[PDB]
Amino acid sequence: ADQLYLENIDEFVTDQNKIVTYKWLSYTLGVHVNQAKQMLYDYVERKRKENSGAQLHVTYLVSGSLIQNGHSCHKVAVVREDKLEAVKSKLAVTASIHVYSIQKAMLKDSGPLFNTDYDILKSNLQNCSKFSAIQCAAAVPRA
Amino acid sequence: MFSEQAAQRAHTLLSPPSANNATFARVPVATYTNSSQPFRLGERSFSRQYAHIYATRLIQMRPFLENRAQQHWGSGVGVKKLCELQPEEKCCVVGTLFKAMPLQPSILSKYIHPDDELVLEDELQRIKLKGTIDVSKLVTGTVLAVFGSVRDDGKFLVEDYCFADLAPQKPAPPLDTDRFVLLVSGLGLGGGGGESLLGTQLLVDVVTGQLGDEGEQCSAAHVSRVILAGNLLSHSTQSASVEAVKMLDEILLQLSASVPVDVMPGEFDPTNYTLPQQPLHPCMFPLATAYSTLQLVTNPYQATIDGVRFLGTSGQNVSDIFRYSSMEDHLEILEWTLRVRHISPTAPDTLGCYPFYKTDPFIFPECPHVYFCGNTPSFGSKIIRGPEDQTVLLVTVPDFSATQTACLVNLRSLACQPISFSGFGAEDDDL
Amino acid sequence: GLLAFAKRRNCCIGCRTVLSHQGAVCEFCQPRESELYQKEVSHLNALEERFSRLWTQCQRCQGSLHEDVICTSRDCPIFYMRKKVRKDLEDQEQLLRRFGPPGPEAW
Amino acid sequence: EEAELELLRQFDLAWQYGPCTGITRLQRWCRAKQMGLEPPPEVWQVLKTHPGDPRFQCSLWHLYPL
Ligand code: SF4
Ligand SMILES: [Zn+2]
Repeated sequence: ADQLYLENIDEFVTDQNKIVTYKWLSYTLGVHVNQAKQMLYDYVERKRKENSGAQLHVTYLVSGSLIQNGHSCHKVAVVREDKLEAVKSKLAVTASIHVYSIQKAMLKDSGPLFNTDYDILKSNLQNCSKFSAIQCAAAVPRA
Repeated sequence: MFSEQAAQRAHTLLSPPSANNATFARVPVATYTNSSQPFRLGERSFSRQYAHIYATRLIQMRPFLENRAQQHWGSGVGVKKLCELQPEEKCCVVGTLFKAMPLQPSILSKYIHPDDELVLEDELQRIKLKGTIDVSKLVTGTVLAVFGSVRDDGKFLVEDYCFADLAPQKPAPPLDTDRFVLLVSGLGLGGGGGESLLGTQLLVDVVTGQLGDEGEQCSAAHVSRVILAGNLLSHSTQSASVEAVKMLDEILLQLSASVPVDVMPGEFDPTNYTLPQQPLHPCMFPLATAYSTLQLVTNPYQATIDGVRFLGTSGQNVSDIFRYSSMEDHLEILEWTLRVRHISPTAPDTLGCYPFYKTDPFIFPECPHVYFCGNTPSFGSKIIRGPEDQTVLLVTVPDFSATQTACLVNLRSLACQPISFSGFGAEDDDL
Repeated sequence: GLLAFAKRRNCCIGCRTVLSHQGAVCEFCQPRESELYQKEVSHLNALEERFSRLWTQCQRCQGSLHEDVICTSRDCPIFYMRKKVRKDLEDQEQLLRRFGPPGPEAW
Repeated sequence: EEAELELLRQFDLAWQYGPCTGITRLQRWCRAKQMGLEPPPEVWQVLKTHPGDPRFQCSLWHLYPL
């Protein structure tokens, strides 16, 4: 159960030296999207409670309301591991926190995090609403 | 509105795995009606001349201006044709402007110049105009009524003048549960950055139901429609375009899976040039034409989405008025376009159109509840009132390639909220 | 004389092979059809832009915006350059109706 | 005939029905009737007792490379 995905993540991350988003880890193991975020949080909590000095880097996502000049906007950001709490304190209302990615050796910008999702989409084209939380009804291939 | 409701629950996602995770359903779109039939052109015969359009514009717009000058200057009326005027006598004239500007290019950045004349023109003759009138706020093609007298040098002295104004507006039924509508413009696929790529990915991931907690997934499930408004492929130089339609087909596939989508042609898009732009041909989209949730529509677009009626363009009239006038605020130019009862008054003189001959279709025959624009450089929204009970919400849609901002319109409270997307860049706060 | 007794043989837009039926593409060159539609609509687009710049210039050289143009001035380049774009547009509009319509029109 | 050819030539130059040298004669007659300016019921009653003749059912300058 737990050792299954724990060993799968430990060979995907530290051995093949890859970059694991939640959508890649849900197209590999055939899992729901929210359960995949929970899986990644489980792995990072276990290996950060075990050792505290791993070769492990995280990136999160923060979403929520804001007011700049009167108006109420809705700001959504993919954030690094240092700057989380300041971004959390700038916001007014908080609406979504989960985990986005983990790494071995630190990147410089948000470059390859689009390459990964794009390439795993490229071969998997007959399903994108397969693991989606919203299942509409009138959209079935007809024409 | 939206982000208020998105925090209305409990948060489950910083937790170890569970037995179940919640799912939802897309809200039904149980009423829709396209009523943009005067812009869909089936016959398309050229070989006429542009004089049939001005004549029917004057003949249709004349009783509105007579009926407004009566109740705006008193029913002791002095409305008179341009030839039956006697020297130095008080009268009202209804005509068409023509602005005589040099620096406008002929066949062989603003273009307003400190000297340029206005000329009031009717079907038979013209007359010059001076007095108390704005020289640089007005453009060629507006039809208006005016008050004054013929002086001795053949010119005309103007005291005050009036425009046509808003058309009637029937009231809409109120709604039970709030449904939202998302508006995007100008993705710019073909060039324009890599932060735009992650911005487009995060936008489609939010609306399809892949991102965020049960708050975001409950609130994005209520978004009923998606409208993409023009300028889908921003082009760097024509003489590239073949590889971009593949990626646009993939994106429209990933959106046609969950939501209904409406796609409009823009300034650069593979269609014609004249103003009732016809829909895109389906032979450039192999993948996305599998589903009956994708629709391709005219550049001028009317609809009746859940009782609320929409009308919009991809921002070709507003920038044309911006070229040959002095107004800067795009929301103001949109409201001014509403005030003279014409979607695009500068056509045809500096913005090309088809040569119609039966009826000019850019005159408003009714008043829309929402009226939006296209590729404007910054967000803006406003509410305006009519003389009668007429209220109109005005939205200017930003351009996604620079700002990365879209708009949510509520269909029960009739308000508009911006949404912005920003991944982290090459940012290091220790330098 | 003989020019009236036409047959008007249709031709493939890709490789110029005369054939029976009205479809635009050839059976060997059918896959590359989205690119062949992409090509030539950027030509119709540039003919449309040339019609409008010319036929409204006569309205400003004439004086009036509400009455017909009558000027067959043989020393003006405007005359007979405004005559050929009508036929270029007439021809290029009919070549794209080889392809079907992009939607219905009687709804 | 020869009196019916001046009535149509008089309908074609009256400015209160429109600027018409690009279209047919009966289309301009119905355009004015829709807006109901005042089309007279005699320029209709010669466009019905004829077939498709090009010297009744055409504008005055339907030659003339303008
Ligand atoms: S054809 Fe040439 S000379 Fe004649 S009105 Fe047009 S622009 Fe002027
Ligand atoms: Zn061929």
